[PDB]
Formats: sequence, structure tokens, C-alpha cells
Amino acid sequence: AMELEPTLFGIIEALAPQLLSQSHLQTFVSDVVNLLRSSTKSATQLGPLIDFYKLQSLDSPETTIMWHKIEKFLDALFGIQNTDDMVKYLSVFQSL
Repeated sequence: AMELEPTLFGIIEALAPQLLSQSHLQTFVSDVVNLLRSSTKSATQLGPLIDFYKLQSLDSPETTIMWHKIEKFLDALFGIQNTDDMVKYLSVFQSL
């Protein structure tokens, strides 16, 4: 029953309330899933993606931590190589 893009949308908003606008969080989720479903992952395109959004963001201790939780959440996600394990991982973060 879990579908990937709205699940990620919900988790990111729970990690980082109000950090991104609705429109930008959706664009971010779409770019994340595009990288996640790419055939072969090269280097670490994920961190550069996140760094790009972080340039547009606020310096404050709250938002710094929000971005750290996002990048650790996504780093582990991009380590998961099969779908049932991914569902399990996401279902854990759905408690937040």
C-alpha cells in the first residue's frame, strides 16, 4: 500500500517542518526518487543535490539540524538495494 513519493514527502516534512515550500519539497522528492531509481549510481549525486537546496536556506541551528537529519535519512535510504527492505525502512521513519 506504500507509494514512494508521497511517503518521502511526509517523512521529509516530519523531519523538517516548514523548511521547504510545498512546491519545492515536491520538486526535491521528485529529484530524490529520480536518483534513487537510476540504473547505476555514480559518485554521490545525492549530497550535491542537497547542498544545492541548502544554499537557498536559512542559517540557524534548527535548520542546520533539519538538513543533517534529511541527509542521514537519505544516505541510509540510498544504501537499500531492494524494495521490501526499503518499505521496512520507510515505515520506520513514518512514525515521526
